[PDB]
Amino acid sequence: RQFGHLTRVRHVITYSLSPFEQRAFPHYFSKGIPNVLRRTRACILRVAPPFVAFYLVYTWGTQEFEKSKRKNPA
Amino acid sequence: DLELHPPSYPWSHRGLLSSLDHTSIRRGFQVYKQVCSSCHSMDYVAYRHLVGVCYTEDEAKALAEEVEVQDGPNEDGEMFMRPGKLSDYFPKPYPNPEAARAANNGALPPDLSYIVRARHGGEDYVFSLLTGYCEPPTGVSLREGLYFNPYFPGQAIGMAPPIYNEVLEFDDGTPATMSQVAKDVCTFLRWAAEPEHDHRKRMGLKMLLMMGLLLPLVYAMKRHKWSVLKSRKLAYRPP
Amino acid sequence: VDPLTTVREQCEQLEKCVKARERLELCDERVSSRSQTEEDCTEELLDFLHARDHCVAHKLFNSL
Amino acid sequence: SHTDIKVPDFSDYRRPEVLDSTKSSKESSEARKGFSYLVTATTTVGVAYAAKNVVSQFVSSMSASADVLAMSKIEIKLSDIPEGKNMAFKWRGKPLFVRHRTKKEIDQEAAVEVSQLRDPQHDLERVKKPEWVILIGVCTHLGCVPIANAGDFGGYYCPCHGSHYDASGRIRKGPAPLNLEVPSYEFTSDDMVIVG
Amino acid sequence: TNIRKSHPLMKIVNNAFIDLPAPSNISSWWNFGSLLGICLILQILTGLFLAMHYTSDTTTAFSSVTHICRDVNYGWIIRYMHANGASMFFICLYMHVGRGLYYGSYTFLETWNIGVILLLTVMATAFMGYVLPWGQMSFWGATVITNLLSAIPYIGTNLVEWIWGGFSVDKATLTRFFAFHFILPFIIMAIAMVHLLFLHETGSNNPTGISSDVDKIPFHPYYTIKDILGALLLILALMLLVLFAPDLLGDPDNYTPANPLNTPPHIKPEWYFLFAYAILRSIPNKLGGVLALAFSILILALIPLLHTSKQRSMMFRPLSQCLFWALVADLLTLTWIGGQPVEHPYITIGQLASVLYFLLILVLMPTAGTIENKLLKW
Amino acid sequence: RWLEGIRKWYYNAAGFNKLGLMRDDTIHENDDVKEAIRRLPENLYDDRVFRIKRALDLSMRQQILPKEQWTKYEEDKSYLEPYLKEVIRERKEREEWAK
Amino acid sequence: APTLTARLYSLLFRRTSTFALTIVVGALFFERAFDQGADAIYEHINEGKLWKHIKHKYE
Ligand code: HEC
Ligand code: HEM
Ligand code: HEM
Ligand SMILES: CCCCCCCCCCCCO[C@@H]1O[C@H](CO)[C@@H](O[C@H]2O[C@H](CO)[C@@H](O)[C@H](O)[C@H]2O)[C@H](O)[C@H]1O
Ligand SMILES: COc1ccc2c(c1)N=C(c1cnn(Cc3ccc(OC(F)(F)F)cc3)c1)C(C)C2=O
Ligand code: FES
Repeated sequence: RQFGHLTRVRHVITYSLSPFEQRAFPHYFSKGIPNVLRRTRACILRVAPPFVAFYLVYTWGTQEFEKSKRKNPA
Repeated sequence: DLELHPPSYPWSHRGLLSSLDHTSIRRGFQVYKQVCSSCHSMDYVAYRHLVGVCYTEDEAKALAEEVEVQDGPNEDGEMFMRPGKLSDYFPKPYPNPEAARAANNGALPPDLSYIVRARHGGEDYVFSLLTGYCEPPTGVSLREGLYFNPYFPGQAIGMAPPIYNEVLEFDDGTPATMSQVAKDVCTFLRWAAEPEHDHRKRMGLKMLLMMGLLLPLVYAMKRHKWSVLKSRKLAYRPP
Repeated sequence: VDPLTTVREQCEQLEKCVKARERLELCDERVSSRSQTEEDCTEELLDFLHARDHCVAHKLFNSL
Repeated sequence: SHTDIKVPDFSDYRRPEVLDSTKSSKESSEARKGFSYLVTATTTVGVAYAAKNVVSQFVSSMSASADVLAMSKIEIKLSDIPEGKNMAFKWRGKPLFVRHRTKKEIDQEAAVEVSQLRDPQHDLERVKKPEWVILIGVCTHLGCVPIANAGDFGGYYCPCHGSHYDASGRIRKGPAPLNLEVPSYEFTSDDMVIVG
Repeated sequence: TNIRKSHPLMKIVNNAFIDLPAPSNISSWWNFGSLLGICLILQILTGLFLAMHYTSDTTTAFSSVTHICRDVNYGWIIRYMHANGASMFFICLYMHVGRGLYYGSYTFLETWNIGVILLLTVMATAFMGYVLPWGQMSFWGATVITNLLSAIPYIGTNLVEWIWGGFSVDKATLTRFFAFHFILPFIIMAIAMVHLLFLHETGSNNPTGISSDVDKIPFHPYYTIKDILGALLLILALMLLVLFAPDLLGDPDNYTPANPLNTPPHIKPEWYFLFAYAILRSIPNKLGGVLALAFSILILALIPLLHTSKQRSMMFRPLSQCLFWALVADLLTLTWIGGQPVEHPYITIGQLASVLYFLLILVLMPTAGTIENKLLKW
Repeated sequence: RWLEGIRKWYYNAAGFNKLGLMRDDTIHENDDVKEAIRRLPENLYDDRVFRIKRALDLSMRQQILPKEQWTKYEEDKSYLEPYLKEVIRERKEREEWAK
Repeated sequence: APTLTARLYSLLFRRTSTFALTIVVGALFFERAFDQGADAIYEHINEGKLWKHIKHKYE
């Protein structure tokens, strides 16, 4: 469905500026750095824990393959 | 059946933007010519391929004329032998693989055209193999005609140590030590397997620069158009 | 004459190399002493060469 | 009332040039558009350079490869052909006749009748060097290989249909429409010739 | 009264490309669809140019591929673009599917199922492509994989010999694999247009998983400019591989010609199949292993039926999020194990990873949804 | 009762409140929910419309509200329950009757 | 003093026709400058390694 037939909205005002009146990168580092840290801290112990576990099962299994191929002292 | 993997030697072409040492290629070719070419074939390299890389047109014509090659038939319907030209490929030692086996005690010496690309480790591997021949450790002996190399898989290879000190004099008068001879031949075998090397890396630099320019420009264009929405304020005013 | 055999010696006189060499020589005079055991000493040589040739790589090219 | 609506403060987002509310934006409009349109124009010049390279490489792909160019030309040594006799080579999968001509053959093919020929060509414009005639050894009618120093007109003769070529390679008496084919060539040094 | 809405051909372009109502808030994970399109066009062009120089005869095949790289003008850059382009395709595909799973886009049933079909056809295309160079891994890979169909009782052994057109992978096999590899991308092209045709019935999902009809923006210029930036980033990734490490995502053994006697040490398919190759080797019985390899991909068709949560997206669902990232890490583990020789402990790790894959999809993530609901009084 | 500790924790972990959304704003729209929405009074509907608009605009910016402005757990009205419950009750009667 | 960006707008960017002619001219001047400049960077990085550098020894 096209614009004009999407849904019903009442009593909502929207203000905006022309891109020629404004900056492309307002407060990019100033406000950007802390917002990125916030986003990173929010998801870190959802995303990271399984990949820590992969790293461990990987490095364990790799050098276990090496040990097993060595000769035994008997 | 343990494994010793090769170390990473600092080649003159190791870096991202580093070209092949072409004077090293010129030496390395001669190491194939004098030493390998009576045992290993190198089918995909012709005498024309050397021009504008390590030899001139006139030099490569001389190198081509030096070798025998079959051609024909002719008016009477017979296969004759002629001096080589630039359009001829590097000639095979034997007529077929079954002949090659007989000459090397059952072993079939691999074609060298892609040997850098066909082995894990590449020029690091081949260099370790050529210089790494040593006497076997205690408790070890293979069947007569199988030498000990710690870098070969299964610890036993059927190739006699091919390179040693003063194996052949070089055209530019570089002292032909075993290490020098291996370094040069590897540099050549790299170019054999990957002739594109220098062009590829020239293109790499030009790509990185153009991307360095276009990515922040297009990103700025994106932020410009989207700035209408990023800035906007919403107000709910029910009566 | 070769720069290679010079550097192979230079690297051989490091504590990581000389400790691995001693390990090689222990089974040298342990397999040779014993009669009739199928066990050999490939492992110990490769341990040594790994440590040696890593060092050789780092500075062999300088003389080429 | 709707008069209670006042537009929010956009100071944080504005360009420096339009921050001053007591000054007209019209001075800075010329500039502000200039900057943003430069970014777009720069981008297009860059993309132009890139697309030119990608396209032109792909076009190059379809043109003759290094190995086809290798068989393009054939070198012939001129001291290896005895004056009077023909010598044949393999060129682009077809025989190639080079013939050193005597002062007899030069003068005898010079004063021939131009009109009487089926394909009117004079000798001085069929070749460069007078002492040398280079031709493709393919019979023009239905494709054979002409045998040298034979025939009625004393040059090339065909045992296929019944064609007779002279010493200059021109058709005199036979079913062939056009004269034997003259390839493109140039002499290098006085001892060598490159055909192609 | 414009001629964008009027003209029969421009109408379709205007409605599906310019004036399409798009959610204001769709993230970077929505760019992969557009990029998959780029991948498909890129493969077709580079592919067509390679086909101008290649031959499917067993004797000349390997030689023709090298002839492209050595004698054909810029044939090398075309060749390695096509090979790394196939990798870029599969990266794009798995990201595109991951998005669907996390944000629950799979509720769009038809769109989703056509997707499963598209994936399967791209897999089929790439399998037959890697055979065409006729190197070691090409020949030996095709031999083992095809021959798995012989595990079907009664008919299986016949079926294998019919695909081959003989008693081994030979001349007849390579020529037909060239013909199927040529035709299939164009069939993909068609199925992809049906894919979008169903998507345009509903329009796009967004990260919240909440309906976006109250805040739609037009596709142009907002998402046309984004897609350009995305395409530019895809070209960077591709060209970084092609110009700095063209062999990194391959295997060396495909630089020596195919030998029906001399077997490669550890025979394996290309990286993007390795997860499923590991699942196959988990089961000790061969027909069991084949049915598991088939169900490892076909389970995608089961996903919408397994949905329990009253919320559509995982955005507001912590337990599910963790189980999702566990499933991703597990797939990375199966890819690693797929590349390893069959020995201790790679056997045991592989078994445990394969159990965890199906356990996550069929039991854990459904239970997690229900626990989340009962935490919200739902 | 005892699990009210976990329910309060989960509420904040889930985190839709940081966009100024109530729980019933996040419900997946099937045919029952569509009808439930359609049956809402003017006030309740326009509120829902704004809250979602607000959240979508925040999602677009990759941002959250100030902590003061977040939906408190206790203040989360279950506004859609009575409408949705009856929509489902109705359907189950038609489904029963058809057997 | 009309700023430089402003000059660029009035003279090159206003009419779309002149905007396009600018891009075509600019692309020519860019190509030759970029190519010459980038090749210099490459050949200096690989001094004495290339056939271009060692050519003189055999002519
Ligand atoms: C008189 C015989 C002979 C000479 C001289 C010789 N080779 Fe070989 N080469 C062989 C044989 C036989 C094999 C196969 C060994 C095997 O498979 O056990 C071989 C194998 C190789 C391999 C493969 C190793 C692998 O990883 O499988 C390389 C690389 C190689 N040669 C390079 C060289 C180079 C470089 C030179 C000289 C500069 C050289 N060869 C000289 C006979 C020779
Ligand atoms: C050749 C392969 C494919 C192409 C060219 C393709 C193309 C596209 C495009 C252009 C879109 C719209 C943009 C986007 O949201 O990414 C899209 C959306 C979608 N595709 Fe694909 N697709 C392909 C494969 C798949 C696969 C394998 C699946 C799932 C198994 C799938 C499922 C979807 C879904 C669910 C959406 C809707 C996403 C949403 O609205 O949030 N597609 N596809
Ligand atoms: C989804 C689309 C496609 C995929 C995934 C795909 C995949 C592949 C792969 C993985 C290879 C092996 C690359 C290598 O290792 O060298 C290959 C080779 C090849 N493909 Fe494709 N391909 C696709 C489309 C096409 C099309 C449309 C054509 C021709 C019209 C084509 C022609 C070829 C040819 C001739 C080769 C052999 C040359 C070579 O090895 O590079 N492909 N393809
Ligand atoms: C500090 C602690 C050190 C850790 C100790 C690690 C080594 C000691 C062994 C630990 C137990 C794992 O031992 C390993 O189990 C697997 C899994 O069944 C066995 O695998 C075996 O049984 C399975 C049963 O399905 C078959 O599929 C497989 O064909 C067969 O090889 C291995 O043969 C065995 O070696
Ligand atoms: C994020 O949300 C959406 C929503 C809807 C759609 C979408 C993305 N992306 C589409 C899409 C398909 N391909 N691409 C990239 C592309 C590939 C080739 C190409 O070649 C051409 F010849 F120039 F046309 C042009 C563009 C983009 C479509 C159709 C579409 O309806
Ligand atoms: S074929 Fe010899 S002239 Fe007709």
